[PDB]
Amino acid sequence: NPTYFFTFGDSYSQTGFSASGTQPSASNPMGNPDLGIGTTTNGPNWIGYLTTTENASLVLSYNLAAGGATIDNALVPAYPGDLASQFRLFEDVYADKPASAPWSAEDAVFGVWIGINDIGNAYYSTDAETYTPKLISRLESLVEEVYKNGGRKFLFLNVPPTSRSPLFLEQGEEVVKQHAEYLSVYNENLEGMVDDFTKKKGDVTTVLYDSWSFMTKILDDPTAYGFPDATCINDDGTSCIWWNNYAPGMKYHLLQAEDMKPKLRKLGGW
Repeated sequence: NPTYFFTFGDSYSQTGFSASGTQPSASNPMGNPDLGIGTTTNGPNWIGYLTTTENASLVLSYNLAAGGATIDNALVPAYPGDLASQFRLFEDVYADKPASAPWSAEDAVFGVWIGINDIGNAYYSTDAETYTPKLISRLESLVEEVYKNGGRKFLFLNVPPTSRSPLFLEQGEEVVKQHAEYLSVYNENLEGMVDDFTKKKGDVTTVLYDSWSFMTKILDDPTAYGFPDATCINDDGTSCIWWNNYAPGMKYHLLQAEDMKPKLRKLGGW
């Protein structure tokens, strides 16, 4: 009795899963590639950990996240594999509940972690109060596609403090500040949308995971989590918070997955 975990997002979530590669099964929950390959962490990322380490029951991972993704290239563009295109791949391959992935409302969880790149590309050129509602509205319309397919259990991660990634720190404290203020407005509107959606539908189970506060705790007191500082980069994924200048390593991702577990109990696989 598996949980079908369909995930959507950007480089913080990518694993290199192909819809034509080996598909998930009880013996191989990630499908492809091997657990620990294809990430920006030097090992498993939060999805790998949630599926194989923090799981309370069988979780099958269909990870449609793509590197550098924004929500919709008609708003803030970046790469072909925007969130809209990930939802289109879902519609093309999995939405009709094929025998390979015979999901139902009671056992499918749809996880979305998006916004890092929308904010990173638009924080200095747009007005957060009027522009982030347009991004959030497009996210909501994509979620509504999955709802119309019969999805009822949803996990949303808010945007973590990428303002404090080396990539932004090196741009100056006033740039960190401008980015952070924009991001805070985005995350507030994300919470408002998830709350409104949950109340309006009435038959969904939703989790909004506050990755921002969790990562911020670690950035504020890194040595309490086994990190020497909050700024170093190391591609071993464990010596520093940061695997490269913009994405955190596998140690961070495991700490986050462990923090997430209790909050995901209501979703069915944890």
